[PDB]
Amino acid sequence: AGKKVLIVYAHQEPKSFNGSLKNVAVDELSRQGCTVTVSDLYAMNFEPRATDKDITGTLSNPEVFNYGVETHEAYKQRSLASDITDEQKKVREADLVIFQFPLYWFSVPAILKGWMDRVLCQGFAFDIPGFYDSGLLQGKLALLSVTTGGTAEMYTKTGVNGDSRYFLWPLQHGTLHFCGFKVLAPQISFAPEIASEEERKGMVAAWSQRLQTIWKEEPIPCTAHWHFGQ
Amino acid sequence: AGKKVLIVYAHQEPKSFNGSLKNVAVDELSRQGCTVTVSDLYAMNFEPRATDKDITGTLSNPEVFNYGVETHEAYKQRSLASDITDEQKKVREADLVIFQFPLYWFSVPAILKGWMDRVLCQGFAFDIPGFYDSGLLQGKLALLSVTTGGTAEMYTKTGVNGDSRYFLWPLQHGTLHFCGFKVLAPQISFAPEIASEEERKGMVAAWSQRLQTIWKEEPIPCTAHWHFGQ
Ligand SMILES: Cc1cc2nc3c(=O)[nH]c(=O)nc-3n(C[C@H](O)[C@H](O)[C@H](O)COP(=O)(O)OP(=O)(O)OC[C@H]3O[C@@H](n4cnc5c(N)ncnc54)[C@H](O)[C@@H]3O)c2cc1C
Ligand SMILES: Cc1cc2nc3c(=O)[nH]c(=O)nc-3n(C[C@H](O)[C@H](O)[C@H](O)COP(=O)(O)OP(=O)(O)OC[C@H]3O[C@@H](n4cnc5c(N)ncnc54)[C@H](O)[C@@H]3O)c2cc1C
Ligand SMILES: CC[n+]1c(-c2ccccc2)c2cc(N)ccc2c2ccc(N)cc21
Ligand SMILES: CC[n+]1c(-c2ccccc2)c2cc(N)ccc2c2ccc(N)cc21
Ligand SMILES: CC[n+]1c(-c2ccccc2)c2cc(N)ccc2c2ccc(N)cc21
Ligand SMILES: [Zn+2]
Ligand SMILES: [Zn+2]
Repeated sequence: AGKKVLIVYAHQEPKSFNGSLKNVAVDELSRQGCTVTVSDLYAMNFEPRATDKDITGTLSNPEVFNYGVETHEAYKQRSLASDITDEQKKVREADLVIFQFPLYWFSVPAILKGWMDRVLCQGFAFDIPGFYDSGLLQGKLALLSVTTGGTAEMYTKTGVNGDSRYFLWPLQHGTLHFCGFKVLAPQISFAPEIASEEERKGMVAAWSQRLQTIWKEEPIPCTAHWHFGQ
Repeated sequence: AGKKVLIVYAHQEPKSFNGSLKNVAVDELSRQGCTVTVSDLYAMNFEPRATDKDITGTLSNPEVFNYGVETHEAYKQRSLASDITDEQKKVREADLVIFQFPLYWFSVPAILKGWMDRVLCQGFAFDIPGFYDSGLLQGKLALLSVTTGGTAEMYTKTGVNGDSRYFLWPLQHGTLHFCGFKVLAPQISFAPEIASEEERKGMVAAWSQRLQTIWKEEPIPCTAHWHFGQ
């Protein structure tokens, strides 16, 4: 025991299906004795834009602004904006980061994309060297808990949306694996708006039940083969 | 042959490599006699967050906020925030929409993701039914012009990032095709930061060169096969 969890949560409405999945996670992980922290991005009015306001004081090359370089240097010189370093501290302390969001355009809502863009800066999340298996958050687990509009059927290899694994690639491989996370299998709650009450409650219960043994889980092999292969 | 082009541009720095690609696109399309509009998202401080501020009228369900439902209804009633309908006018009038951006976590920067989330609402960009080949922006072309940190070699089937086409899927298929766009082949300018000044000039010149004959190109088959192979 002694585990710390950060839930990064991206829904506008507390009473939403996403809201419920977030609350079940808080309740169940809290019941287990885990340390639990929630970043409620919409409630925090979290800034999604990557701008020169993210660096306090003097820039490293004020003639030509390169956000990635400047935030690298700012991390090294401890001059990042405080909303960013507040989140970095939650991530640093976490053993597990759960992302709770509705799927927006086969990806995360923009407010959560901005969290990924602004929080996972060079020197904090990865470096040269130290990416993919050697990324700087190695030792930590990440989990995507996604809800969709489209049905499970639509999310098959030959269905109109293709396999759900296809849209996970930029998130699980390009982002989280790159930064060194080992990736737990995603939690995909398909089409709750279309689903009946019974089906919805079933999906909530599947999540709660998964959470009972989350610390027993093996990570997926975050590979092209897993995402695209037979 | 009287074509209208919208460039949706997501970089903070006019002197950046993205800025140059944006500017040569303006130069070359303007030279051709095309009508050209640029949505400079950072300069406009474009709002990326999907919030209830995006609806100014009476909500369909004020007790439980569902962004997608409320913006659909707001679109029909014409009570969307005006920054959204301003962009929708640009899209409505465009024959070709070029997206110019650096790759952030195998995707678009959050400020551009916010543009996609907020501008492409139900009723404007698609209906149910009325999506993929039946999407409401049918007849229009779209083109992703992407710059990367990683090398072309890293973005191959056997490289650590997997093939470049893999990360295009959520954008080309899940977003643009869903809304009815036909998709022109992507322009990917690999690893300019790492490249020599001469390799950089060459990549800019190649884009400019391609643009001379852009109106003669056919779209890709925006399918799982095109993105992922057999
Ligand atoms: C801009 C945008 C882009 C999108 N792009 C995509 C896309 O690319 N692909 C895709 O598939 N979808 C897409 N969607 C749809 C989106 O993913 C879904 O609308 C979203 O996942 C629904 O999740 P929710 O939490 O908002 O559902 P909700 O509407 O909040 O929940 C569904 C119902 O469940 C009820 N409920 C809440 N809690 C419980 C509970 N504890 N037990 C039982 N019932 C409960 C709620 O009251 C609600 O009535 C997009 C939507 C938007 C707005
Ligand atoms: C949050 C974040 C996430 C990222 N995630 C990824 C990822 O998942 N995968 C990945 O591969 N990369 C990733 N990157 C890297 C990113 O894609 C690159 O940093 C970006 O593409 C570089 O493009 P730029 O326009 O900013 O380059 P610049 O720094 O602006 O360009 C490089 C050089 O070109 C020069 N230049 C400008 N105009 C010209 C011209 N006309 N001729 C010649 N030289 C010129 C500039 O002066 C500069 O010196 C990420 C970066 C950030 C910040
Ligand atoms: C701009 C630095 N830089 C590069 C990068 C660009 C060119 C060469 C080496 C690394 C980068 C490359 C990849 N693949 C993924 C993420 C990042 C990144 C992420 C955040 C940041 N703050 C700077 C970042
Ligand atoms: C919430 C409506 N809704 C749904 C949707 C959700 C559930 C059932 C049917 C459609 C949707 C589904 C997919 N695949 C892709 C985009 C959207 C979307 C996009 C914008 C918006 N403003 C509402 C949207
Ligand atoms: C291995 C690719 N790669 C990266 C790199 C780019 C993005 C992410 C990780 C590494 C690189 C990054 C920096 N800063 C400087 C030089 C190089 C480089 C130099 C030569 C080469 N042959 C590959 C190179
Ligand atoms: Zn991986
Ligand atoms: Zn497609």
